[PDB]
Amino acid sequence: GSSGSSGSRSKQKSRRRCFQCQTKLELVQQELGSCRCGYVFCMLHRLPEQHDCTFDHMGRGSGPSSG
Ligand SMILES: [Zn+2]
Ligand SMILES: [Zn+2]
Repeated sequence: GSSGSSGSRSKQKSRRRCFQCQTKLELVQQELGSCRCGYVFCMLHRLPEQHDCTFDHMGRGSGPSSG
């Protein structure tokens, strides 16, 4: 038993592999899968909605939503 919340507690240890399924990402994937938030996923979890991405693609300004 090794307890003690110290150091850092992350999940993205090796971008090389997805951050959700930890699958192997080819040279191309690693680039494609990559995201803006700061995490790399596979061709299945590459999309933002897939990993409830925190980033906001809808930027470059703001406006009224309610209609
Ligand atoms: Zn994945
Ligand atoms: Zn993201």
